[PDB]
Amino acid sequence: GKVKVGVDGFGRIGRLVTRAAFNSGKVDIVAINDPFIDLHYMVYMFQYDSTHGKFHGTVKAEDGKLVIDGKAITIFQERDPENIKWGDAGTAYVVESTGVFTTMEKAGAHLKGGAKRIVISAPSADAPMFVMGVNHFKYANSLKIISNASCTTNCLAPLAKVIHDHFGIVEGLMTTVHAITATQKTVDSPSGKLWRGGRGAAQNLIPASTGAAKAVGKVIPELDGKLTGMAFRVPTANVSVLDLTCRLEKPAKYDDIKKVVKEASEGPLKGILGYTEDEVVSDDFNGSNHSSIFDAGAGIELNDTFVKLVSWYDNEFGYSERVVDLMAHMASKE
Amino acid sequence: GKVKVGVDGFGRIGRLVTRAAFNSGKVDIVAINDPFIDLHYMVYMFQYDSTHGKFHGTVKAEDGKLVIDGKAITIFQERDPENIKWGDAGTAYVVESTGVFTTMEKAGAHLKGGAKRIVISAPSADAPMFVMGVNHFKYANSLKIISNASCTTNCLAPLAKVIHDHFGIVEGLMTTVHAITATQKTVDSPSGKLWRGGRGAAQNLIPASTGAAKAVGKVIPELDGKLTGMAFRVPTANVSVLDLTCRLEKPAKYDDIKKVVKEASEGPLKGILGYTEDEVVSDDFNGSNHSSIFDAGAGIELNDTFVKLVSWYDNEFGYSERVVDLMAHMASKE
Amino acid sequence: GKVKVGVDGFGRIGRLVTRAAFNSGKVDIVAINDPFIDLHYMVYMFQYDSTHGKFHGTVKAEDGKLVIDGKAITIFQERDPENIKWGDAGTAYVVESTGVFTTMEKAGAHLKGGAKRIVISAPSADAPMFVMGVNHFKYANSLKIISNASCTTNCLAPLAKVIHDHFGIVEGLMTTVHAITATQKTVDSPSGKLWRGGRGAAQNLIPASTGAAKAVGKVIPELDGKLTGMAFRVPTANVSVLDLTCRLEKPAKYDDIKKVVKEASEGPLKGILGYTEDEVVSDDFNGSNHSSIFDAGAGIELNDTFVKLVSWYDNEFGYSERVVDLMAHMASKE
Amino acid sequence: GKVKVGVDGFGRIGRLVTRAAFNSGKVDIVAINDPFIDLHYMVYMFQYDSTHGKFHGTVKAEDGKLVIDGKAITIFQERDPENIKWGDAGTAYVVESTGVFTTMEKAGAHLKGGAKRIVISAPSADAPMFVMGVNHFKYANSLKIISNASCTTNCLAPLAKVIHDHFGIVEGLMTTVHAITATQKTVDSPSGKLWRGGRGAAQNLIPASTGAAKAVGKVIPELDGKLTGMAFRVPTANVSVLDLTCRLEKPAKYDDIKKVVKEASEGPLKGILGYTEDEVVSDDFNGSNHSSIFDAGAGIELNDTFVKLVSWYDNEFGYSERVVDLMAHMASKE
Ligand SMILES: NC(=O)c1ccc[n+]([C@@H]2O[C@H](COP(=O)([O-])OP(=O)(O)OC[C@H]3O[C@@H](n4cnc5c(N)ncnc54)[C@@H](O)[C@@H]3O)[C@@H](O)[C@H]2O)c1
Ligand SMILES: NC(=O)c1ccc[n+]([C@@H]2O[C@H](COP(=O)([O-])OP(=O)(O)OC[C@H]3O[C@@H](n4cnc5c(N)ncnc54)[C@@H](O)[C@@H]3O)[C@@H](O)[C@H]2O)c1
Ligand SMILES: NC(=O)c1ccc[n+]([C@@H]2O[C@H](COP(=O)([O-])OP(=O)(O)OC[C@H]3O[C@@H](n4cnc5c(N)ncnc54)[C@H](O)[C@@H]3O)[C@@H](O)[C@H]2O)c1
Ligand SMILES: NC(=O)c1ccc[n+]([C@@H]2O[C@H](COP(=O)([O-])OP(=O)(O)OC[C@H]3O[C@@H](n4cnc5c(N)ncnc54)[C@H](O)[C@@H]3O)[C@@H](O)[C@H]2O)c1
Repeated sequence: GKVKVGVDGFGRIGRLVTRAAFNSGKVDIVAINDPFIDLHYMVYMFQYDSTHGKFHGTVKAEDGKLVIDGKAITIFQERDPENIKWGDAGTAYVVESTGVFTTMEKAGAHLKGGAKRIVISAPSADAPMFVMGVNHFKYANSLKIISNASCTTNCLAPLAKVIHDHFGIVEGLMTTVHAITATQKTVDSPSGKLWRGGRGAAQNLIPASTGAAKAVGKVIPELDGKLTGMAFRVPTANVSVLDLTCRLEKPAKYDDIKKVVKEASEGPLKGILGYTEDEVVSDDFNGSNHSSIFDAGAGIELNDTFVKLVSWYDNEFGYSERVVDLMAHMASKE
Repeated sequence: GKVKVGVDGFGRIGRLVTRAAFNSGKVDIVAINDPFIDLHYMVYMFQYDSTHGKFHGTVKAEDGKLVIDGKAITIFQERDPENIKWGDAGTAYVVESTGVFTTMEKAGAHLKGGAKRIVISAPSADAPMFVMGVNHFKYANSLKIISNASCTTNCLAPLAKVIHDHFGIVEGLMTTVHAITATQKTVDSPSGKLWRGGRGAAQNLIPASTGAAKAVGKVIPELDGKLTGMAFRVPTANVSVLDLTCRLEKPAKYDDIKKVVKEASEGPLKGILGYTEDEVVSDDFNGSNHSSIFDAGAGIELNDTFVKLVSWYDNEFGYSERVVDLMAHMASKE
Repeated sequence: GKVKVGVDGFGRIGRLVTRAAFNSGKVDIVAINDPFIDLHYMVYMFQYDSTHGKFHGTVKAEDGKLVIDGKAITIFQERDPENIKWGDAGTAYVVESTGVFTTMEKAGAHLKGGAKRIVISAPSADAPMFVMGVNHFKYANSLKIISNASCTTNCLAPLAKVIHDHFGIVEGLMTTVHAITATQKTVDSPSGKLWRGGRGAAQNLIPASTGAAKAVGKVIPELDGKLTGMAFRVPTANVSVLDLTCRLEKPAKYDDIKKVVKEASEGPLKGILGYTEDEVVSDDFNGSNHSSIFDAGAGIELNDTFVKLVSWYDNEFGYSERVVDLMAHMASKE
Repeated sequence: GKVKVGVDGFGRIGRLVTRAAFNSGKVDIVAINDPFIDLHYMVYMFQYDSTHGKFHGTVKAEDGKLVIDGKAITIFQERDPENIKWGDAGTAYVVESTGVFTTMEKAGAHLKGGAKRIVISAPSADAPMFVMGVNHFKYANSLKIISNASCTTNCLAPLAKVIHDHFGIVEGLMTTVHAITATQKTVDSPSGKLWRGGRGAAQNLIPASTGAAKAVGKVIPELDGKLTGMAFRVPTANVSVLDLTCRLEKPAKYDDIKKVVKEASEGPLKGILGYTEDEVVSDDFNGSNHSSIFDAGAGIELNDTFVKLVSWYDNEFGYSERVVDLMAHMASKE
């Protein structure tokens, strides 16, 4: 036990959030809303992930539900959340994956079955948006639902504080070379919405859009017009890195940026960031037990004004860990 | 023009049937039935294949349909063949990619949609089953609907006729080191029927089921119990190889066995079999313009009655080429 | 500490054997013979492997050598082992990777610098050959050097005992779909010796030779003429599986083979084998903390006489763990 | 026949120079200098490329050399150009793949081997450096030896001329999401110079260094400080894309910028640049028959003086094509 959660979308994102909430936070029991994965599937699926290792403990199928390490967890069939329950297990704060659901209307929708406060894994046009890094006093009890900015978007945000607070930034752009997602396809094919030209996998270096800015601004207003993005998603299954290029107000040294985040990561942020003088460590990370991580070295080049800077990801997980990070910030706090 | 065709499932298997029907045969004029793949997609989609290259000549859409090298082709979305026109064009010979649509029951359905005869890109429970390799007088007018053995099942039938009739064969088992399917997934996940793990993609060498057994049986009655098999799906997008092991009646010498197919390959078969003393060409094939292709060398080792032998695929395509080769022969008779 | 080892070829195979000897056995201190990896490189390299995770502990660069978890380890430059020392550290029993070195002449050669008994990672034409599985009383003090059959070859051997001891086997062949090796190349290229047509990586399903038999017979004489092989190495970096097909003396049931190894793995072997009724678990393993592992289910089909059977690998590691397995069998025993 | 050529490093870069020199130019007759790649390999090796397809026409070896479409070609092994003949054939224009052989010092050496002028497939410390894009009157007889900018460095030079001269540009940084190299490794390992991790292949999105800076500088003096960059090597075998970010003098509109290259691309450049409104074609290119190719759409976003822009590669080949295009122009003058 701990807090008091339920989850929507036993899948990738769901599993760590189910996975983590338990071992990192723990924070209380729960329940599982998973139409299209059954009693049993949850045992395997959750437990065995090719990208992070297997589970451990004992994830088993006992009475009406699953016993993840004994702490009695349930599976809820329904497709259409209002539809399911959630009231049973008393699952006051729930997180959702899914795809579709995102927006006050819908996430806001859950509560009919039970819910209280809902945290979502992904942005939304419509609705309160956060992250670990900047969130501060922003989260207000007054608030009923909350989102955790995207992979991209949450890891960007940490760099922002340290760097725009200390050296200016005026006009900055980025790209992220990313790990494959749910949505990237085998062989060839149709797609859908933003195309994401769904014509790869294994085979091509796939250029793509993201709202690095939107997101990054919402989180640090200041920034919030002075930033935008795109990405090329490559075949890597787990982990990704972010490239930031900047033009800045106060003069920098490369030596300088590096130690700003070094001293600054040292104290407030701790949880998201890093600073690995370390030396090209490629892609390791993959649930390193960090959120956004930057390093010195990488593709840095300096000059007064313009500079180039790279931070990183470990999407999937890092991510799922700043969600539970915030599930306790919002539960304590409201 | 040529025969007179229509097609189910503009996709992977679809594009070639269309692609080749045209280049290889032409077999006239046609039409396209594809819910989810709209007017324009068909131009890009068909045109562009990560796997085989891109198309060429031109693939544009003018009035109401697409112009395939001018050959006025059409697009019908229709979700459920019954529902789709089909007399429209006057295409008595349509071929079903699809997935689900197996069996006389539904294949026959289209017929009421419009249709006449239909070839199916994939095996079937109940219903006539053929392949070019073995096909022979088998095919006769009584016939209105038909199928061309599986990717893999069409490939083994060839090796067999040349092997069984010339050498004996008592008990033979198989494995197919296969290329990726439609059904193979990125990350890890739910799945379905026959299971298949929906558990990998780029990471695992996936264990799997196949029906070479029943399949080759039909195709060549005699065989038809003296066989069964399984396969392992690997990251490999296009092309796969087949492993057959046998125990034969009349003794062989690997020199002799490889011999058989050579002199035999030259004569009745040609468009099916191969024979490359050449020297383990890894996996090029991939639109080689071959059905199944064997070679001497490979993983060949001998002893009077025991021997292992190995063939190949060029699946996707090779297949795509025998449909047409089947469409060809089919029309002819009737 | 523990036994008293040194190692030749800090690389893949070397690292687990350096890695394992320490955490599994521990068995004493050591020293490292690595021309073409320096003081420092050993810290990273060893510690960080993309295929198994990172190290832990603290692998650091202190006085004249490396301190792996404090237990004082050294690095020895020289290329030509007679050439190096080995006498320093008193490294009585050493294991070698390398490539080249294999044969009594050469491995036998070491001793000039120091050495006593040498264990090698890989077969040899010339010389005592073992494995964990069959080795028994065979290892005789009388013996100065010993080898641990190949990836392939060591995992085969476990299946052999259980299955030929209990049900006959007369005429049996196999293939193994394997993980990439050191020797498999990026893009295109020359090669060398057995070609292994060194024209792939990522890109093709590469057919190959192995001496499944030779090896398997040396280990269980009996077998030793009645078995041979080939393999197709695929893009998977870590782990591989073995396919065995058999014709047998006593009648089997599939149900039966399975429980023979089940009860038999239960008691003597324990260390190598498994029997996972478990259900397609693809490729997980990857240092599962097992050597050869078989399962029921997989690609099994039955009939009296002929049968098909699949066991597995986790090369790299499993392997490196039956080496230390035997380093203690040969040290205790001689 | 055509010009009159010879070549260093039958490999990757080698085969195309030879491949294309023939198809594209021909530029006559020739000879091959390749220690490790014997008489016959050259037939298979050249002929067969995993990456581009296979060759065609015919690639056989008759008397003393190889018959390239009949065009009597030769094979010289020679380890050290000095050592290799070269007047033999009478090939005053030889082109160096190689690796190490950079610089006037050695390139000049061959000359004593036999030679006259030599083009080098790769940058160089000291020595004339060119590329087609910018090349112009730059090239003049004084010249005996020359180089064609890097895979990546040849690709940016084009974007620049069209961008710098038409729009301003103050400060610009870059990243290249690159395809795999010769130097990229399978498993993990030693490595070398510039480091590069020799740490991955199929598993990691590798951080890396490049000299677009110096490189594009030379090629277009003006630029030549207002640039520098780094790249990330990914599993992707052939083709890569380039990311350039700039701050310009005269304001742009993304509509306007993309505009420039269009009207400009049509006219002076043609064989270098591109312009595909077309729509993120992921990575097909791969022997598209293009040098560097840009497009509108991609990861394009605008603001008066700040803008990010993106080009492409077709490295391997595209390159292979400008050598010849360079060999072409080179011979001409002299
Ligand atoms: N996956 C990544 O790499 C990454 C990184 C950061 C953020 N994200 C975000 O996290 C979200 C979760 O996606 P994922 O990749 O973890 O999922 P996934 O595809 O692996 O599994 C999601 C499953 O949940 C089910 N789902 C949700 N509610 C359902 C209902 N009632 N009926 C039917 N289906 C329902 C599924 O749709 C789906 O099969 C994404 O939409 C995105 O917003 C992804
Ligand atoms: N790697 C696998 O997948 C697998 C599985 C089972 C068995 N094996 C066996 O294990 C052996 C070890 O190869 P690996 O893949 O672990 O190595 P690796 O390529 O990763 O590293 C080996 C390094 O050791 C050095 N080496 C050995 N002695 C040296 C000396 N004095 N001078 C120069 N170089 C020397 C290297 O040559 C080489 O760079 C193989 O040859 C094979 O017999 C491999
Ligand atoms: N994929 C391979 O590598 C491979 C190789 C050889 C043979 N095959 C064979 O090809 C068949 C499938 O072709 P594919 O793999 O290219 O599939 P695909 O996904 O590329 O195309 C088929 C798709 O078309 C659509 N469809 C068409 N008409 C429809 C309608 N009226 N109603 C509903 N859905 C409709 C669906 O999206 C369906 O999934 C397999 O069953 C098998 O027999 C596959
Ligand atoms: N590999 C890519 O994807 C790529 C793309 C674009 C440009 N490049 C350029 O191509 C160059 C290298 O060509 P490659 O990548 O095809 O290499 P490669 O390995 O395929 O071929 C070069 C090899 O030829 C041999 N060689 C030739 N003559 C020799 C002699 N006399 N003495 C000693 N060794 C000799 C060596 O084995 C050498 O490593 C790079 O330096 C770079 O400038 C590479």
